[PDB]
Amino acid sequence: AGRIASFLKNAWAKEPVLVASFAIGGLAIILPSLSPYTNYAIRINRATPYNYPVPLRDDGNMPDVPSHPQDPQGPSLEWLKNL
Amino acid sequence: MNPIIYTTLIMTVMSGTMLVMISSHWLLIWIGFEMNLLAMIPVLMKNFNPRATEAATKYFLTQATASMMLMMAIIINLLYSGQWTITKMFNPVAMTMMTMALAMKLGLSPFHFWVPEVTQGISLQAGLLLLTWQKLAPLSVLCQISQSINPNLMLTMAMLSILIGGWGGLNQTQLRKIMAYSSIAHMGWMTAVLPYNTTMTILNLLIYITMTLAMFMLLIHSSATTTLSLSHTWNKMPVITSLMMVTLLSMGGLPPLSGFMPKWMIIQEMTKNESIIMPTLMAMTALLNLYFYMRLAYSSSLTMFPSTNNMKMKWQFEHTKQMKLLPTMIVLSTLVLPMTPALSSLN
Amino acid sequence: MFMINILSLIIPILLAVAFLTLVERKVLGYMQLRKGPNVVGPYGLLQPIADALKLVTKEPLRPGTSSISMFIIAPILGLSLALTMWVPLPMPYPLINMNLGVLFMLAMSSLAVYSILWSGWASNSKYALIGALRAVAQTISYEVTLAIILLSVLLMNGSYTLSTLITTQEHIWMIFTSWPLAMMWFISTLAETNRAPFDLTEGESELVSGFNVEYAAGPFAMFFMAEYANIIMMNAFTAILFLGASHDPHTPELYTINFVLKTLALTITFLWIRASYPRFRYDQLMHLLWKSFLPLTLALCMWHISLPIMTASIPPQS
Amino acid sequence: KTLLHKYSDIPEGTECHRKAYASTSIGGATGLIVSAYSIALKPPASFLEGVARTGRYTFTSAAIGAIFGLTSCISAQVREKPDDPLNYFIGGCAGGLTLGARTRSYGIGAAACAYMGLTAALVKMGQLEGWQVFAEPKV
Amino acid sequence: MTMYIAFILSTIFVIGFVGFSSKPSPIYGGLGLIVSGGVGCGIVLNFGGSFLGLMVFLIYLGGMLVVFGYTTAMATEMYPEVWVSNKTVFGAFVSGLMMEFCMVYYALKEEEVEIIFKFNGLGDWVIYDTGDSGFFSEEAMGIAALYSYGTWLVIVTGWSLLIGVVVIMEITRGN
Amino acid sequence: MPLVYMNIIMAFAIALAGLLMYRSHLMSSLLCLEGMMLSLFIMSTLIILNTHFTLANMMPIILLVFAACEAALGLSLLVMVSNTYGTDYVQNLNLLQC
Amino acid sequence: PFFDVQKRLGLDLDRWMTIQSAEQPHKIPGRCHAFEKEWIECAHGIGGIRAEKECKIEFDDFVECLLRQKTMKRLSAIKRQRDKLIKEGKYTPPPHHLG
Amino acid sequence: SMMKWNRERRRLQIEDFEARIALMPLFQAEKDRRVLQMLRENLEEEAIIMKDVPDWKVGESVFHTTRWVTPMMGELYGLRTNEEILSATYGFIWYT
Amino acid sequence: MNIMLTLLTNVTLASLLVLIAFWLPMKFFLVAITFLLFDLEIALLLPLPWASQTNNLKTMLTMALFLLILLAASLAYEWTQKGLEWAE
Amino acid sequence: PGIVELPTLEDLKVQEVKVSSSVLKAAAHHYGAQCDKPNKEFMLCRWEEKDPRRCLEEGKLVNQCALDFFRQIKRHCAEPFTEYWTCIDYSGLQLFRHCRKQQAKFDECVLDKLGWVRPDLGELSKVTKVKTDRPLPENPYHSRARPEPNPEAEGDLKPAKHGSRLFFWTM
Ligand SMILES: CCCCCCCCCCCCCCCCCC(=O)OC[C@H](COP(=O)([O-])OCC[N+](C)(C)C)OC(=O)CCCCCCCCCCCCCCCCC
Ligand SMILES: CCCCCCCCCCCCCCCCCC(=O)OC[C@H](COP(=O)(O)OCCN)OC(=O)CCCCCCCCCCCCCCCCC
Ligand SMILES: CCCCCCCCCCCCCCCCCC(=O)OC[C@H](COP(=O)(O)OCCN)OC(=O)CCCCCCCCCCCCCCCCC
Repeated sequence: AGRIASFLKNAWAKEPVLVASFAIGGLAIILPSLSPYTNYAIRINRATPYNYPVPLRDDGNMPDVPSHPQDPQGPSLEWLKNL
Repeated sequence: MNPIIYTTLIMTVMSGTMLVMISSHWLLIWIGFEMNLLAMIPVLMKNFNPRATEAATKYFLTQATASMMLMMAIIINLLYSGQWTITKMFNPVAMTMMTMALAMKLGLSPFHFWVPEVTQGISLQAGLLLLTWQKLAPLSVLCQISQSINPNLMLTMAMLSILIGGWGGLNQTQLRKIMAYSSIAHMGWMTAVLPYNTTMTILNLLIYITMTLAMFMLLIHSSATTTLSLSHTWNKMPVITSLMMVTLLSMGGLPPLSGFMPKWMIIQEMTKNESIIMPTLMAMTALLNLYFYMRLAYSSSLTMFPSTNNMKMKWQFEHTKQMKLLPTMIVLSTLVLPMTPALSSLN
Repeated sequence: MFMINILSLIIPILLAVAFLTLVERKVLGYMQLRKGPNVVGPYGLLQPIADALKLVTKEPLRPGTSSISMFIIAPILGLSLALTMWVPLPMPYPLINMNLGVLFMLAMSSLAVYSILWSGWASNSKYALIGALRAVAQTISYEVTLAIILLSVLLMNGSYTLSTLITTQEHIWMIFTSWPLAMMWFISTLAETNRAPFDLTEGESELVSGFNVEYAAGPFAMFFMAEYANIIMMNAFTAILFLGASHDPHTPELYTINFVLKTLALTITFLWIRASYPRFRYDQLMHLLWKSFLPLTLALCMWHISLPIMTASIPPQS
Repeated sequence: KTLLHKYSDIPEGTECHRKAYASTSIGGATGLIVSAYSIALKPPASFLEGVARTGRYTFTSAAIGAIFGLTSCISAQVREKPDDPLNYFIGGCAGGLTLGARTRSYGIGAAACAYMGLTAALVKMGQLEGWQVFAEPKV
Repeated sequence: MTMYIAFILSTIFVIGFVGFSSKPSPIYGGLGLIVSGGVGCGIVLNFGGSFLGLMVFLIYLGGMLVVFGYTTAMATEMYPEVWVSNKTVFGAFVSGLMMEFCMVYYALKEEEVEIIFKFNGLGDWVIYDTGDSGFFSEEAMGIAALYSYGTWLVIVTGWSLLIGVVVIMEITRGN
Repeated sequence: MPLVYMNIIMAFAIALAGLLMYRSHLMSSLLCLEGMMLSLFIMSTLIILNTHFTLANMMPIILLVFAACEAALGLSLLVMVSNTYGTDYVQNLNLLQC
Repeated sequence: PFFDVQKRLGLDLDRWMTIQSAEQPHKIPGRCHAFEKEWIECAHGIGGIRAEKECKIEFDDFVECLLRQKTMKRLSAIKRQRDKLIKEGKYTPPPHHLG
Repeated sequence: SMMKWNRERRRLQIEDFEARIALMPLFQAEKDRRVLQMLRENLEEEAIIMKDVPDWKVGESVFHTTRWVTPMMGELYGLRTNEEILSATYGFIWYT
Repeated sequence: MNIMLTLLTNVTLASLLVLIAFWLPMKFFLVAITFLLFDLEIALLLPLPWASQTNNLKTMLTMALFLLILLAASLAYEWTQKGLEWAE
Repeated sequence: PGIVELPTLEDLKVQEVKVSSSVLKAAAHHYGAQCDKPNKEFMLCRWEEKDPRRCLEEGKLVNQCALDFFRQIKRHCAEPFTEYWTCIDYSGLQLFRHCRKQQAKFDECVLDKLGWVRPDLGELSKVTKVKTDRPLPENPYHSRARPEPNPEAEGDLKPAKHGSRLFFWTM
């Protein structure tokens, strides 16, 4: 560890450039996994609608889908509102 | 070429050709062809001699346009069909474009003109890859689209291949050049039945690859490139020349040698399809292949050409190359004829 | 009334470019203890008119060993794009609202090297050939970093719609988020601009003339305006990218005032660097980017794509 | 195969003028093909030499077809038998004599009659029994 | 006029192709294709291909052909040519446009051109389709699927282009 | 088949003819090699953009990324023969006679 | 393919793009998705020989959809007859053809 | 600051888009009547123009199927004047 | 309409400005090829801004760095094996 | 190939809305949340029937139901509505973030005079169980019959009779 820490500082002396970029790429590639928000990003990305939410024929016994757009039934993105 | 870089570059050609046979998308078929082309050029330029540059330039100039012509019939077929799946072509002129484009990537018709010199210019090992591994990737496409190719166009190009390939071999000296003309003649043999039956095309491929790879890279063991140079090898290694004649006689296709495997099976299928003039002329010009095959065997082992005094030096030494997979490859390329029902396995 | 709008965009820059030569030499002189042009009119305010009325009356001498077709076209498209650059600029309301303006802007920026190419070739001189050789290769080599820098920058902004730039930059300057890109972007222009230390395109004291070659009088005029109107452009391109402003829908006047001042400040800084610094060397010119700028730009681009997904800050442009 | 239909449509032993002109066209058509290739692989001298090469190659090929079509058809008329394969042989090899005439070699002319006549006879058999050279894939 | 903008762009495309494929001096040959690349964008743009057409303006047209112009600088013939310098190139240029001119004449008369394929000489605008694209910009979201649906295409593009750099410096290594 | 499609494929056809009509300059042939991939790109784009084959917009770029890759090696090949022959003239590109 | 490694492994490599009736970004339909559905559904488990003769009506309707050819022949003769009938001055176009 | 502002703009997008989804049913009906009014005009003119042509029955199908097909614009707007053709095809592409 | 009209008028003024002032009075190749390859790879990640709005950005995420890694890797090879260091 | 019979000009005279985009988008959410009954089944008709001609009856109803909503505002706080929609147009994007104060004024008026609440975020973007009377089409694409698949291969494998049977080879 002493020589490795010496080598890393050895790098920083004779060159400050590629060590900084190697650091930048190193973090930018690892934090994606260690993230509490990347799940929100895909949830946000899918939340935005580009197409009409095609209605389905009501044959009865539809538990969760609403009948009115203001009905409480259905998915709510309130988690985005406080976000 | 650093061995690590050399190994990677061959792997890309290994990968590029493998991509063609595993792709179901027309683009992906063209995709690996371009990668395969992109990787061989440095392999051919192994010695950087001016002749090697000439060979690489000729190979690139005749193959890049074929890939460009390859893409042309893809979009035209897309234009008239709208599907990229590797299937029958639903537009005639596209496939008329297709067969010529695939063939000139290979070279059977006048398209074949690049094969002789390009083989000569590149090194003997580099000549092997171009002539025993580059014939699978175009054949992979032709096998898949064999359902609807125009029989008139394909058979004519197959006729010209064996007719031009055998005829030019007679007047050739550099063993690399006889190799190219021998390959041109055999490619017409394997692709002649391609519209009729696909299984015996692949039969010829495995059979032709084994003998061609064995006798190419055995010729590397002899370390010779000219008929006179190959002639001298009887004094040093007479076993090599004796093995040279066996595959040379197999190369012609004299029973019971395994080189008669394709020639026999091809005539059987064309006869089954009522095409009987087609095989007879196809069989006749195969005698031209045997003539320069027999001439080379004459100068190699069947007689003894004069040697040189300085060659006594070589007797005290030995080869260092380990002839990877060579010894077994003669055995299954000259004696596998009794194992003829193995055809059904390829189906 | 579209034609008057085009003229209202073409006339000012030509009047600016001629009048920018005044301040350039004069601001350079004032950081050299000089006064600059001040004897011709009030505070020299007439020199822009003098040179604009002198290189157009000087007799243009075509090279003996040259094809005048290239000798004429190379000046023309050297400048014509520099005026076309201002077409999609989102000065409050851009002239053309190209949804892919940034790519269109970079397309003509890449077209500029062609005016470098035939101009050096057509004159057919040892200085002309080598002067072209270094100039175009330097510009294309620094274009690859230009492409990456934007790719990192507008990724937070959204698409390449230059009009959206005002919307995203609405509470803080984009430089406050990507200031390591700012120095990456600003300096990378200094070569495409053919400006300060990256001056090997022309080489004042050791190459006589480079990009402009010997093209004189007529060909000189719009070759002079070629990378002079461009300077005002990528001064404005940076002034809209990072150092943004505010845009009130009921008063677009404030946006222009902020935009022109920041662009003008950037132009002065170009002149600030013009003579203050020494000149780079071509070996170091390529050394700087492919070995320092490129590896650092690549990592920063890698950081600037992950970051919106790190914090769910992807743009709503689409 | 418009030219091929042009020839084969004419019944044997009649319309000899049409059969001859069709024979010239087929012989002429292959003249351009061989001459165009010859100019390509072997670069000739200035254009007048190139067309001189082209003229010679086309002339022989047209001439071989011209006399062959004439004699192959009148033989059926004179001998009153169109079906016989010999009806093509007696003119099929005379083209070899024509080739020898334009090349000035007795040996090559006689040998060409040995070969071309046999092939011309073979072509007649091909049309009679139902031979196919480029047969469609049947099995 | 305005109604024929795709037709007029297409015929300028052909004459640009004829001029540069007739093989004038290579630096002039580049220009003959550069304008063809320039008018090629208009056809793509007019059909909704805003990104793809503009993409061709940055790479290739403003990219790789710069290297072609670069290559013709140091590795050039001592006397670069021109359509006046040689007679064959002059003849090729006239033949190409005459062939094009005779073709559009055939297209304008009966619109029943059968050569190779069966063409129709009607207006260029007919082939368009009617229908809103919503808010997604069709083309823009089509090539944005490079990283959502691209899959195999991504690695092979990366690998071949990476293999594009092992090959280059190896062949220009000087033994 | 409209006229706009025709003008592109015909441009490809004349591009194909000039490619294999090598004059005494390899660069010109390389330039005429440059024609088809652009013609292929244009021809592909009109088909794909017209028919709203959304995913197929892949291939136009995919066509260009590798069809330019031969040009990467081809130019170096051209400079290679110009480093030993000192000339891109193709008449001297016949050393492989025998 | 020659060696259909996709079927054995079960991983989709290029099948996603092979036709435009597969999944598309944000459910954007192809210009001829309806006819692709009909032709593909007509020709499955039938082979490449039977389908080319049996499922021909679907193909003919579809092959017209991509590059609409027969309908321009419909449109071209509409334009030709309309031009002829106005050149000599018999048919008067309605005002709805204009403002 | 950019992260907080960008999230607000995403909420703006769904606010903007939600209006469009409510708007679309009216537009679908408007375009449906507009497009089918025009095709009604198209074959109404077809009867008058084409009667001497020997078997040119009005409104012949081109697709063998009886299912509705999105009409090609070349016959929707095609029979109209040159101006509205130009403003429609290259209208969105050209408006800038 | 406005696009090519703007191009037309810009060309006319620039062309006039010269006419009114005309009548009235291995290393270089090597880096260029590397530029072409990097510039071409740049075309790959250009559509990234739209690609950041897909519903499976995870696959978009990892594969986008893969292009940037390979640009880094291609630079690394061209760096160490002399290469980018110019010939002497 | 047949007849392309399409509805006459008689039924294509609906009381088309004469408003512009800004006033259409100014209400939008309230119109969407108060006229969903004729919107949902008409759009469902557009998808299920896959043909514009068969949904003309629902096509006129949605336009007609728009008028009842629109003139309801006129008998109410239409003056705040006019100030709103005359401020939206001034922005080139027709964006709500620059007209929040008039957004309130329209909302506060419509909140008590009529009661149409402001649809919360994401409420409109919701699949709904719209009730309908028409039966689903038996084949929306009017697909014809299907070719009979080839007979399935079956039967236990049996050794090849007399072996390979290829020329003289046996076993
Ligand atoms: C979680 C955090 C994520 C992000 C963190 C990012 C890392 C931390 C920040 C690092 C610094 C910023 C990025 C790097 C910038 C420097 C790049 C570089 O190569 O530097 C060394 C280089 C010199 O490097 P060198 O040549 O000494 O060494 C490089 C390595 N070798 C030797 C192997 C080649 O600096 C320069 O080139 C200086 C500039 C030269 C051009 C002349 C003009 C300069 C004008 C300066 C004044 C105006 C500034 C305007 C700024 C913009 C205004 C809008
Ligand atoms: C199908 C048609 C025919 C095909 C084959 C035709 C072959 C000959 C064709 C003509 C060839 C050209 C003319 C002659 C060339 C001679 C080549 C040569 O190298 O000759 C000299 C050489 C000297 O011998 P040397 O290499 O020292 O080896 C001696 C044995 N150790 O000699 C040799 O190298 C020869 C070595 C021969 C080794 C024989 C090994 C026999 C093994 C017997 C195993 C028995 C097992 C019994 C089992 C019983 C229970 C089942
Ligand atoms: C029933 C229907 C048909 C009726 C008409 C009969 C058939 C058509 C006429 C006969 C065609 C075959 C006979 C040969 C024709 C070409 C002859 C020719 O080109 O002669 C010129 C030349 C010979 O001399 P050369 O080798 O050049 O050497 C001296 C150089 N100073 O040779 C050359 O320059 C060319 C090289 C030698 C010849 C090569 C082979 C040419 C013929 C190929 C087969 C053509 C078959 C045509 C008929 C069937 C198909 C329709």
